[PDB]
Amino acid sequence: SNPYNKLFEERIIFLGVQVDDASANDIMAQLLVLESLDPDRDITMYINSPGGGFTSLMAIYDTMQYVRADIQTVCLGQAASAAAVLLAAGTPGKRMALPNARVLIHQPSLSGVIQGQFSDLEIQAAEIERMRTLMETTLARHTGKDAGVIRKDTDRDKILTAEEAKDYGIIDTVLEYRKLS
Amino acid sequence: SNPYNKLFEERIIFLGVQVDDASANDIMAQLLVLESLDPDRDITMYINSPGGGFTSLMAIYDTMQYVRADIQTVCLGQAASAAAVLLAAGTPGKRMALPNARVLIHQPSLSGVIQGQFSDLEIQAAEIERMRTLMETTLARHTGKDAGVIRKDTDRDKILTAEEAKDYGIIDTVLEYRKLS
Amino acid sequence: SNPYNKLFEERIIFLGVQVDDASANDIMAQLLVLESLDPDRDITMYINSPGGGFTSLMAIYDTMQYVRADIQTVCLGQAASAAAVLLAAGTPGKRMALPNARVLIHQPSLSGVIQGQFSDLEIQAAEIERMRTLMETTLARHTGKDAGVIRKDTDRDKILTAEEAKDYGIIDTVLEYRKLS
Amino acid sequence: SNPYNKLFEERIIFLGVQVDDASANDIMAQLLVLESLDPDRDITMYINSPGGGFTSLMAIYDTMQYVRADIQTVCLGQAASAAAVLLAAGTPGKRMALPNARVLIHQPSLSGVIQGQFSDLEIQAAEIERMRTLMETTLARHTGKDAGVIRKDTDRDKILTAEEAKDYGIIDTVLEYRKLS
Amino acid sequence: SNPYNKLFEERIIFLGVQVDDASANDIMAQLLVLESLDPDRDITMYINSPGGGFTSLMAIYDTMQYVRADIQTVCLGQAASAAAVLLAAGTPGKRMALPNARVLIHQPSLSGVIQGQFSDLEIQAAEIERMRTLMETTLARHTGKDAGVIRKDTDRDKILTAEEAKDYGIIDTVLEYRKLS
Amino acid sequence: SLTDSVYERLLSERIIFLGSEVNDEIANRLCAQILLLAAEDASKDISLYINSPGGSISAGMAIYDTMVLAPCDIATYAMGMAASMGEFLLAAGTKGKRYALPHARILMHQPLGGVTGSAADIAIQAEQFAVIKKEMFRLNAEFTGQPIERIEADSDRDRWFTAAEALEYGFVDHIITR
Amino acid sequence: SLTDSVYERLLSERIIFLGSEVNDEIANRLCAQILLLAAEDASKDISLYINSPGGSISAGMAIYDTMVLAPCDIATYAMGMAASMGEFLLAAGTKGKRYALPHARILMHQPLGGVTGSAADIAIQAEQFAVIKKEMFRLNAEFTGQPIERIEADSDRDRWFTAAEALEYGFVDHIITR
Amino acid sequence: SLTDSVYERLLSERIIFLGSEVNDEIANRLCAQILLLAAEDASKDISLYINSPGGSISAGMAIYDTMVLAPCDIATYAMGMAASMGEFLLAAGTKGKRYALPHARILMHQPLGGVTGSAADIAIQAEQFAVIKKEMFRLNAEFTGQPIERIEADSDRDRWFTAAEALEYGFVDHIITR
Amino acid sequence: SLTDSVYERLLSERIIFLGSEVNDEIANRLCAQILLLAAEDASKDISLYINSPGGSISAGMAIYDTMVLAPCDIATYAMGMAASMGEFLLAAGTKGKRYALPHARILMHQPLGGVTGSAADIAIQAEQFAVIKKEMFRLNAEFTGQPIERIEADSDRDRWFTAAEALEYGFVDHIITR
Ligand SMILES: CC(C)C[C@H](NC(=O)[C@H](Cc1ccccc1)NC(=O)c1cnccn1)B(O)O
Ligand SMILES: CC(C)C[C@H](NC(=O)[C@H](Cc1ccccc1)NC(=O)c1cnccn1)B(O)O
Ligand SMILES: CC(C)C[C@H](NC(=O)[C@H](Cc1ccccc1)NC(=O)c1cnccn1)B(O)O
Ligand SMILES: CC(C)C[C@H](NC(=O)[C@H](Cc1ccccc1)NC(=O)c1cnccn1)B(O)O
Ligand SMILES: CC(C)C[C@H](NC(=O)[C@H](Cc1ccccc1)NC(=O)c1cnccn1)B(O)O
Ligand SMILES: CC(C)C[C@H](NC(=O)[C@H](Cc1ccccc1)NC(=O)c1cnccn1)B(O)O
Ligand SMILES: CC(C)C[C@H](NC(=O)[C@H](Cc1ccccc1)NC(=O)c1cnccn1)B(O)O
Ligand SMILES: CC(C)C[C@H](NC(=O)[C@H](Cc1ccccc1)NC(=O)c1cnccn1)B(O)O
Ligand SMILES: CC(C)C[C@H](NC(=O)[C@H](Cc1ccccc1)NC(=O)c1cnccn1)B(O)O
Repeated sequence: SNPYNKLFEERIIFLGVQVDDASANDIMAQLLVLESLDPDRDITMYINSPGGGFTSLMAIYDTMQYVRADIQTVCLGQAASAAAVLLAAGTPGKRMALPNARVLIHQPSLSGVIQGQFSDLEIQAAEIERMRTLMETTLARHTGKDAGVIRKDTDRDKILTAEEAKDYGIIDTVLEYRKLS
Repeated sequence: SNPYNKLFEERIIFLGVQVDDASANDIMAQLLVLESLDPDRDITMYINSPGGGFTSLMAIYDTMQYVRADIQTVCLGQAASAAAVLLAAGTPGKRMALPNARVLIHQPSLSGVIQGQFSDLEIQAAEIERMRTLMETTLARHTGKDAGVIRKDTDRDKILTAEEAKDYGIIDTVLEYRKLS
Repeated sequence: SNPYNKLFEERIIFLGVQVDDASANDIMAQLLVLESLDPDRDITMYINSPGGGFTSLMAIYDTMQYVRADIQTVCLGQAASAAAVLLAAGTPGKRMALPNARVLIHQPSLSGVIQGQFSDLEIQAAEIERMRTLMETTLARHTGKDAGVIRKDTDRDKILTAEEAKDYGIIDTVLEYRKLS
Repeated sequence: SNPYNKLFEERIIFLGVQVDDASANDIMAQLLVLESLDPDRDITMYINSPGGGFTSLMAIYDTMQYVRADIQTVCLGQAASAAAVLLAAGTPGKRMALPNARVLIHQPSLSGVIQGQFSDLEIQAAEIERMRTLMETTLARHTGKDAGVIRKDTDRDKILTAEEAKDYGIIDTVLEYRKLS
Repeated sequence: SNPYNKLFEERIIFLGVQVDDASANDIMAQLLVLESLDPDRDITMYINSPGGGFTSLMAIYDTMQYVRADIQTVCLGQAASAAAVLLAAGTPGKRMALPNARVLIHQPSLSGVIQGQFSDLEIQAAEIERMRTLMETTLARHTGKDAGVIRKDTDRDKILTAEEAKDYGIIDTVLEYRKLS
Repeated sequence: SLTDSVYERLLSERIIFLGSEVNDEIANRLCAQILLLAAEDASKDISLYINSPGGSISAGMAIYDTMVLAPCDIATYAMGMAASMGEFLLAAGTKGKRYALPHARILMHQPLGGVTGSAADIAIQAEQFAVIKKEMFRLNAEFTGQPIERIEADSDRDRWFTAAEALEYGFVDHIITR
Repeated sequence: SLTDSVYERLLSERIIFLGSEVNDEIANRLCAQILLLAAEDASKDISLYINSPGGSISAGMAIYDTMVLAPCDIATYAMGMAASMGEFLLAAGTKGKRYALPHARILMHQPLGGVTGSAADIAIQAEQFAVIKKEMFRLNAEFTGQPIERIEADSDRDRWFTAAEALEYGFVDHIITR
Repeated sequence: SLTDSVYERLLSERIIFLGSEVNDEIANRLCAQILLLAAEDASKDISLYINSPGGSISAGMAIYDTMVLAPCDIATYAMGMAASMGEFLLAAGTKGKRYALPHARILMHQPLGGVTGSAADIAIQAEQFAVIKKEMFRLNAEFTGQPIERIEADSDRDRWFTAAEALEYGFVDHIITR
Repeated sequence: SLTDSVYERLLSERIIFLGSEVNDEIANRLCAQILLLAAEDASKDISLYINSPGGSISAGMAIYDTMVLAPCDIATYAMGMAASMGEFLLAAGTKGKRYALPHARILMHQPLGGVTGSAADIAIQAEQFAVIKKEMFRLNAEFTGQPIERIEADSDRDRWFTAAEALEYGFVDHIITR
């Protein structure tokens, strides 16, 4: 067994890589297996991800909201873009983050230019607008902010230190070091 | 065993990747094995796919319509192009989707330019037209729309939220979260 | 078993490669497994890394500070950039280095240009400034320097020989050769 | 088992590939395992390497000087640059080389141009100078030369035949053929 | 077991690929294992190689001259450049070649241009000259030619048919077909 | 050159060519030529000939502004192809002076573009794409005389015209037959 | 240049060359030259020489429109190769003035193109490909005098002609023999 | 060339074009032209026409400095596009002489750049990015007459203007209507 | 060209531009122009205008040597950007004749380079990098009048100046305000 197989025996999934469809289908497959192995024991989800992806975000957003088990998110070094939404998507009272982890909340973007007629670009922009409102509505029900506050805050990159990510509501506890180590 | 091997023991196949011939032959091989293991138990088909491919679509469209088992489709984060047709291709009463999954119905396209004489391009266009009518005839027998309504709706990209994909007829239930999580 | 599997049985992890997210998630998975196998036995961490990465640094900085086991860092040939911070991040009294290992402490940089509007670049620069202060605050609590001394010292590349890395406070012992060999 | 697994059972490690960090961490993992299996039995180290790398050199220089076992180096066809330092780094009385093996001692170089301000290039050049003096101080304590003689000799490429590499002090015995073969 | 594992049980190594350091370290590892398994039983060495490499040549030249076992070389389809030297490097009375195998003896070359100052190029040329004399001195002690004859013969490519490679002294017997087949 | 010397001799006869994709280089070359010909004779017609696969909106709006603000009557000529910004500048000629050569084909389609960047950037681009597409359709409705609801319906996708179809639609006023 | 100075001296003798693939650059250069030569002498023949591997339909329709609407009689000359749009502009010359040099080879084939985009875009392109191919075949039937059903049958794939085969087919009116 | 000969003839009529991205090559070409035209007649207006997608700040500050220090009144003309450094040099014209052609579109946005290198290098770049952005916003507040707090609020992201919106905002003083 | 003809007409008025990165091509072009203008009139000022992102040290030392050894007084002008070798040649002008246009920005930084090759080659390069950096800082201390210990402290990393900051630092002697 790997370490990654050993953490999964203790119901811990790594996000680790960026949230694309390949990573989202991995995490959804891991969240549903861990739901079936013990639905009343908390899945822990370690997040060191640079973000990326919205449908892949909302694939593993909805799955960690679907499953019978409570999700404990732990931000390791980084939760940027989509991964900060997944960090807030843990169960309240859960959602740890290590003390030097940065949390980068950020409005949705298009990676590169997508061409098309203006009637096709009015739809790709009505979609990136409803991707923006869905990013802010999701992040408001998990941080307790007012979803126009998040639109003002995620208007640019807002890098949150873990101590000011629990003041923002992204996490709940900046988890302390166990032994001085 | 992987998680993907564990979901397949519980008769769940991921679409996950885009629908190309490599992915279609995988899903057809998975649908026929799960038909042979228990033909009277519902195959579940998880769809997080960006679509793509029409013959690969109609390869795994016809197979999930062929098999003795009812197919339960679940849109995870995305069902675009072909995937949305496969999402509607589940059994009626089945066809779930997670609440923040987008469903992108979309008329068939050519990825890039295919050259040729005009008598060869009248045939590649009579094919992309009958690929369009077959996309609309398939999506009309599974959504209950009138197949000219779908031609008007899939004339551009029509991104459906899951709540308005069951109003469209693509899915039947936006499936609720089990525990608050 | 590999040699790498054999060193991990004796609770030794290699840093080895540069600190990116792929390497950080490996080391965090290894540090948490070795914490769970025996939390009161010292994890040794071998560092031959050229550095790189700050969120991946602070991912495995925080984990080696989190775990119940004391971390013994050993610089093999090189601890450059982020890896010198991980070298100082071992437990005091631990933190060895081989006699011809160089330790390259170094202020954070951007690999290549990141474009954007000036209001977006005021934030990427307020981040690389707080990445700089966090690099210096971390390296001051582990070397006992005054964090403005480290700003003066890491203003350029400061390559430390192991004998002058214990005078700097990065390591504690330049560990002697066992047999003449 | 491979042949490489079979030679390692008889406490023989191949250098073989060039000395980069991937190869250095392999050899350090092999030297420490063979130290732990039997610390009083001589590790043999076969060197057919084109050299390269200084921190990776001094990673496996220091390890073969660290371990309790005496190291027997054998130059197979080539010990260039860094690998010639590792060839001299064997135990005195050991350090064989095959009769048609060339030994290429060579001053440290930069593979390609590293850019920067002159205050940053005064440090990369003070480092390649102390890499040069450390290459010459290491090669003087193992060949018995006066370290200014080696600066005069490694000023250019000095390709040593094995018969004139024991006159130089790199090796001790040009080892004879066992049977005519 | 592969066929290649089956031939090695009968003490046959393939050269097969070109003689680079990766192939030379394989053959040296195979020659030393077969020496240790039975040092008084003839290792057979099948040569279908396009040559290449001089230090990798003299790595497996010296090893097949080192080992206690006699080496039987068999040229399969080709022994070019370095591999023709290895073909002659078998034990006298051994050194077969199949009847339509070509043997290409050839003076050493530089693959591509190596740049440098003229004082650095006087050394790379004094090396390719002593690589040339070592190629001719080696090929003279195994063919019985006068080493100035080989300089005249390998001045260009000299492709030897197997029937005229035993007249040259490269091989000893053009080995006959066993059954008409 | 040769091709620049023939264009220079037609420029002396007040015949300029839009013969490429309308980018900022060809637009500033035409805007320079319209300003240069309106400075020589302010009362003599300029014969712009359109053989264009389209181009940039703002490049063609630069030409269209110099076509209007010149005191000359810009006679336009669909020569083979008047697509995208080429049909726009074709239909932008003086009324009674917009010509199609009989085998020129006029492509009318809504503007193409590309959305880029963050969702606040794209919401500004799409706000501006709705401004550009409304003004492009307003001017095509002004040029052709078609209703703007018909302009936005026909120019949804590619809407090809022959010289006789563009005559009855309103892009050109005559078809040259000599 | 040299090659531009020789072309300029032939342009003074009213001899223009279609010597490349007919794209919009060469077409606008020829359309400029036909307009320039029809402005010098309106009653003297223009000797276009075709050495062309074909080209764009709309580029060649720009040339064909300027060949017709010029008051000059455009004498055309198949010089080595008159393929695709090159045979079209060869056969587009004035009747009695379409020449083939005796070893020129005339390639007649239906237009090539490419379908791109969504199925509603492609259905418009193929609707327009049927318009272009019908008009290209109508004009080749008008030029050669062949029936349009024979034009569409021969120009299904590549249909090569020698100078003597193109004479009896109808592309050229004479073969130059001096 | 042709396009250089038409620009040279407009340069004789004191009409220069900013028609590209404002880089150091186009800026030094315009600064040369402003110095050359201010040396011919020091009392006659220079008609700069802006068709620009923006450009470098320091390149446009070179033009803006030569526009101010020339004794001529630099009349500016938004011709199709004045985006970024193009709107800056548009609004940098003499008051009463900043014109927009009626379909020109003015893009106002804060400067783009890129941070590079070590954290001590980037802290100097961002210190200088705050200097450049404050001076760019101070001058846009000086040109338009808007408050600098409104300039920094509108020019946070892309802020598009029509010719009539830029007239009431303050970039241009008139709209040419002839 | 056009841009070469405007530069040639300013060269007749003894106005040369350093408008690019100072490489050996632009340096030898300026050194040719300084030698050509010092041969026409040895007593009339040459107005070099700096819009430069920096460049090579030895290329700028070629210009600086021809600026000094010309009998003309090289008036220099920071026009938008006088970075690196551009600020050096700006400050290398005749005292009383070094000007900054009011929005030019002066970047002062130590020379960049690259070490290459063996450790005996690099020890010679760094020996020569210490010679170049000491002589560059000695001349900036001579030009500005600042101490060489302040020059080496400010020019450790990028040290940006406005036109008013470079005036009090010593790069320029005036700021042009007309
Ligand atoms: C903050 C959350 C919402 C995610 C952030 N951005 C997005 O929403 C991502 C960014 C992205 C990633 C890959 C390719 C294109 C765009 N948005 C999307 O995935 C996306 C996909 N289709 C259309 C529009 N946006 B993250 O990637 O910065
Ligand atoms: C909505 C359903 C019908 C599928 C959508 N489009 C198609 O039908 C796909 C899109 C596509 C994918 C890959 C390469 C080229 C084209 N069409 C085809 O696969 C296809 C294949 N051969 C000819 C014409 N179309 B999807 O890919 O947007
Ligand atoms: C000394 C420690 C802090 C690490 C050093 N530098 C950093 O902090 C690294 C250097 C680096 C590596 C890869 C890509 C971009 C930048 N900084 C970062 O990782 C980083 C990431 N995002 C924004 C800003 N900096 B090391 O890489 O020289
Ligand atoms: C005795 C040995 C060390 C001499 C030569 N090797 C080196 O000097 C090697 C070659 C190398 C590899 C990567 C990047 C730059 C340079 N030097 C180094 O490893 C090195 C690394 N950082 C700074 C300076 N030199 B030889 O391998 O050519
Ligand atoms: C005939 C025997 C000696 C080998 C022949 N040539 C050589 O000696 C080979 C040819 C070769 C192969 C790969 C890369 C560069 C050069 N020579 C060398 O390996 C070599 C290596 N370093 C310096 C000079 N020559 B063969 O490769 O034609
Ligand atoms: C004329 C209109 C109706 C249709 C097309 N025009 C456009 O939309 C062109 C598209 C284009 C052209 C060249 C380079 C880049 C982009 N106009 C633009 O430049 C453009 C694109 N997006 C927004 C505003 N303007 B046509 O000219 O291709
Ligand atoms: C001309 C007729 C007889 C047949 C052939 N025509 C074509 O293939 C050309 C293809 C081409 C050539 C050069 C540049 C651009 C496009 N046809 C067209 O121009 C074309 C193609 N599709 C739609 C409209 N026009 B010939 O030119 O190869
Ligand atoms: C005029 C301002 C307010 C708006 C935009 N400016 C910029 O983004 C330009 C970017 C650019 C453009 C072309 C060449 C080089 C750099 N700003 C700069 O020149 C710049 C960038 N970083 C630091 C200082 N100046 B415009 O160019 O789109
Ligand atoms: C000029 C001084 C103030 C500082 C900077 N100089 C340099 O970085 C330039 C780098 C450069 C630029 C263009 C072409 C070739 C080399 N310095 C040199 O030319 C140089 C570098 N190393 C040794 C000798 N000269 B500036 O030009 O960026």
